[PDB]
Amino acid sequence: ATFEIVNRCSYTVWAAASKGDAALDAGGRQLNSGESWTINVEPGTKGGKIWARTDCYFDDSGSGICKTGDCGGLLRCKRFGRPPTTLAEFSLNQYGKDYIDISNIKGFNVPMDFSPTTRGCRGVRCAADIVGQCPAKLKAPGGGCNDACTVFQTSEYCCTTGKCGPTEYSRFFKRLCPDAFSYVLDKPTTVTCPGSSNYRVTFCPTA
Repeated sequence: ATFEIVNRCSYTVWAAASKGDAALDAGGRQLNSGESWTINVEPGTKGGKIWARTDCYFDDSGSGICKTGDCGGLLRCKRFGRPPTTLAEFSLNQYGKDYIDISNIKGFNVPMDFSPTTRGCRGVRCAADIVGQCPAKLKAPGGGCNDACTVFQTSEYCCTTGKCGPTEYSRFFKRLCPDAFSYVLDKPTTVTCPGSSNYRVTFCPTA
């Protein structure tokens, strides 16, 4: 499957793509404002994620740091990124269908649209100014808006027991972005697409 990753933000981002135990495609790349990078994701990929990283430095070997979404200091991510990270999430070719969503469960750094480029389903979007509106206790000093699990490490926020409800913090994310997961047991906002659809992830779709 192809995923065109487009940076419409006015700032550089370092796109990342992983299924947690491996890179997807090259795993990461710099995208200056306006640039597009198309990756190939193997059919059947389960639990894949795409995200943006901000304020990165990498040396000539691809090692460094980012302020949001850092994946073990690598340009080419093999693992998931450090919160806060707005997440484009997908599982492909699952009994004949693809499943896509956006999640704020690991916080928010960059606004995103995640849409099919082929027929048969809608896209999802979380493009509100969550960083600007972020509750004071969730603001990440390194940049972005942390989820409450990251900040407070409680069973209720982290849904450790499979028993949690919505919270004042989850409701903030849900108010700003109804179409994204705000906590682990949120009413799902997953979209079912035809198996083997192709996609576009756009950072800063509205500015």
